[PDB]
Amino acid sequence: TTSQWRELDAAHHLHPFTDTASLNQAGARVMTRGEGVYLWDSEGNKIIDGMAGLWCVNVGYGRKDFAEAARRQMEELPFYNTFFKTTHPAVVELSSLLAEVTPAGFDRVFYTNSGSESVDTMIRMVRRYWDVQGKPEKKTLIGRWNGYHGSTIGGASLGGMKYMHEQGDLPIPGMAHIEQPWWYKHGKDMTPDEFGVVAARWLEEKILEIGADKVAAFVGEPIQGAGGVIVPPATYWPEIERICRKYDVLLVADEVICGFGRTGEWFGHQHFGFQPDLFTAAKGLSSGYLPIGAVFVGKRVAEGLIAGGDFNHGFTYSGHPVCAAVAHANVAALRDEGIVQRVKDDIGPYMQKRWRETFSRFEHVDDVRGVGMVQAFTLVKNKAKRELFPDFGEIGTLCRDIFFRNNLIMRACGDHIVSAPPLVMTRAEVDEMLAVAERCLEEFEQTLKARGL
Amino acid sequence: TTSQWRELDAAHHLHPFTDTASLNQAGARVMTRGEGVYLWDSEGNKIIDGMAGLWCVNVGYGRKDFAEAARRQMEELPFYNTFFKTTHPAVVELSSLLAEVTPAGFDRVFYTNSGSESVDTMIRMVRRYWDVQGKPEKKTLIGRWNGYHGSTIGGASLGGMKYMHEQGDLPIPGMAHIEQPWWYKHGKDMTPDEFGVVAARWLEEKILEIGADKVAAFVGEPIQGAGGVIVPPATYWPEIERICRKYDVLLVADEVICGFGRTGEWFGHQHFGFQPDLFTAAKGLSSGYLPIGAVFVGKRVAEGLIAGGDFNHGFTYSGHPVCAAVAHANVAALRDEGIVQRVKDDIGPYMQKRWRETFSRFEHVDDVRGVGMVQAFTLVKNKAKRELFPDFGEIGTLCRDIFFRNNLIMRACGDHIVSAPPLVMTRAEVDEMLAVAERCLEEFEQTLKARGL
Ligand SMILES: Cc1ncc(COP(=O)(O)O)c(CN)c1O
Ligand SMILES: Cc1ncc(COP(=O)(O)O)c(CN)c1O
Repeated sequence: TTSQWRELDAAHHLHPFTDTASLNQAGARVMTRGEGVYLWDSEGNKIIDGMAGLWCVNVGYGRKDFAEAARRQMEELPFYNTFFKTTHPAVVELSSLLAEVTPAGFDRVFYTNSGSESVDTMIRMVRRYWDVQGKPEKKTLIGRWNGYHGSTIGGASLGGMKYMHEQGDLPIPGMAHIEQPWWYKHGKDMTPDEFGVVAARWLEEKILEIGADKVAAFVGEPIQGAGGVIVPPATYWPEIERICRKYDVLLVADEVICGFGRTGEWFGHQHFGFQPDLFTAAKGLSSGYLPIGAVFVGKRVAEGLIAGGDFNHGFTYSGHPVCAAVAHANVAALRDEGIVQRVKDDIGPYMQKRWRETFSRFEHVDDVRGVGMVQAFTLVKNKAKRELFPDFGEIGTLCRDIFFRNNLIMRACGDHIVSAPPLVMTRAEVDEMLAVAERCLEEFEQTLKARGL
Repeated sequence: TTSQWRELDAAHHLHPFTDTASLNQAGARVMTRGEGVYLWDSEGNKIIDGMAGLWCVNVGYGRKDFAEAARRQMEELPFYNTFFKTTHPAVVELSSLLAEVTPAGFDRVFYTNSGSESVDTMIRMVRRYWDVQGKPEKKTLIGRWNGYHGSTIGGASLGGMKYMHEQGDLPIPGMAHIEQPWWYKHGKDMTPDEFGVVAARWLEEKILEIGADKVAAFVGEPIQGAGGVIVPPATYWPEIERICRKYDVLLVADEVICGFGRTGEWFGHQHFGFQPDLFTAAKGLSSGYLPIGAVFVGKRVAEGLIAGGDFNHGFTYSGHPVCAAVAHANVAALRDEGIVQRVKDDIGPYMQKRWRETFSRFEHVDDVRGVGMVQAFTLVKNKAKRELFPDFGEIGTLCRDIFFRNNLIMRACGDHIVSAPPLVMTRAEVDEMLAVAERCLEEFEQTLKARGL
């Protein structure tokens, strides 16, 4: 029963990013089944999954073909390691397919179990690369305040969430942070395009404050996900790239979210028009059907790692055959069923138009934004004056609770509301989701006013 | 073909703990199928897997029931996150079953994708614990030289492999290391039991040097795996535990290898008779059939973490439903099919007797050792003098290459040779494996002499 599952969960399970005592007193929501864009819970609610699991179930729920690929691989060879001068066909075939869907010059992939492990891999690869170049001082990686790069000690350090830094005595050494390109807060009297150049040049100013000979890499999500779908101006990434090339700093895209079609390009960096030296992946790589991540290593960094002999790094389940077989089915479906192309040409433009049509009218909604199948808005105290609520996050929590009670999953990141539904969502699904979201915002506005805004 | 698979692997795949240029020149061995204790490669060789994948395929290859459990869960609900005050039946049922097979006082489990992530989780938990206790200086974790705790930045820093420290600028702060309890090298004129007390007192020396008020935890593998199946004396772990309790230091077992039956007990700390405050797991948790790890949190540390409110840590695939369903089937089989009990009562004692009967006679083999279904020996230049070969690892590589050419997988850790076969191996299989190993060592002794070493 719901009761028994909640009691066992409270007794035995510690959840990610959770206040355990609060969750155990409230009761966990038990999700039992998924099909297309929908979920069911243990109380029989049918739920619109406007978050695709956690930005990751890109082909939607219910792929029986993926379950068959897993079953077949698991019966033949459930596991073999890639440590003993050994490989297996599933990881070879996935590596070959991944070279076809990635840009030219990304031939070589290193596998992990998660986006967090891909980020730690990338940190060790970047530092190893500069050692092989004979630059042992070039070790600092620069991230952003409100960037998210996972939950390993490495990834939490590179990320810019102070609430994670405060648990574990982070960041570790050789990590620095610049402000995020959040125009609504930091744009002063500028247009987004003017601001994009200013926000990019924060990187150059930080490189010069530290010393360029000490800086290994700049790492960024093309769009900041957990930070609230912070979509940088069009001028931002070309300027970041120019600054990285000027100082001989590696450029790293964290594609764990934007990867595998979320923007309508295969990768977020293709949408924003920059060319990273390496990029990190997970999530959409297998649509979340099994845990797998990757680091895609460009030609320059690959040659440096190869010139360095032993790379003393990796995970038991790196290249796991069952995970590789499911990822292969998933990437083959994204390409061969035209799912990525449909985001670029059809459902992305429709979602973006309908999202702006739906939210733009609300008194306490501003900065309506998105690309492809990631979109967001911010809850604001005064739209005219672009004033935010104090205690950023309290009002976002009120709004997300209304969504959840109405069987719609959209997440609050502070007072940002975000959505990243399965890429296969139909136009009709998009309209159904926006109709429920619109009713939830009307209730939100009524509640604000009733309670004294 | 073998040729086509090797060419694609060389072009596209970066392997864990590998010299890529050397592997791509040699050609990777392509493993295609597994059954019981055996593997087949792309050239049709049948191979005895004396390493159970990578110390992890505890129930052996060919569990069609596990593939069915994976298929069924993947069709129903392939993924849902445990972040949104959400849970799902598979992770609840696994959490309940794990409380039944773990010692009393380990009710609460935190899920990861890997042993490395479990170690990073444990480091952030132990630091968070001491913050909640109001001891914010108590942050240093102590490990051992030649200890292995994974390949995240955190796990590589806590581990004691200098060849990992040198790639990534590790260890991170708040990490210290003591010498390993390796009697053959460090025991001088002591008995093993005398040496166990001296080697444990190295921990006391390190605590007093740092200051107990700055030390959060001591972390150790019950038996050092990747370091070469370093089996400590019987006096070691009781003395470690006495020292940790004296100085108010948490005691952490890394059970990633010893866990899930490898010693004949469910966990290595039960064999060696110490009670850790937390322990890390992966590998045998799912017999490697899908990626999953865990941190088992004892009552005292669990209460501290719960009293701390939000724990700002976790992974997208934490508690992954498909991985949890397979882990559940695996743990149920270990208990209900009597597999762990059989290691303790039957196959463990048989292996340990036959291992000692097989190797003890060879002129350049010494320190023949093991417990349950993990066993090892050291290749030595002169047994009388306990003189090791120079360039520790070169002679182990020669010996491992003979095994691999004879379709037997045993791993070299420097000049240690180690074995950890599936726990379901039959007595007959054990004799088959030992007969091949014996012939390989005869060849090894002939090759040593032929080459003047
Ligand atoms: C941009 C980014 N990078 C890294 C990670 C970490 O991935 P994982 O949770 O699979 O460890 C995430 C997870 N949301 C992410 O969004
Ligand atoms: C004791 C120990 N701890 C942690 C790890 C890391 O586990 P993983 O490779 O699954 O990240 C290993 C891996 N062999 C290990 O042997």
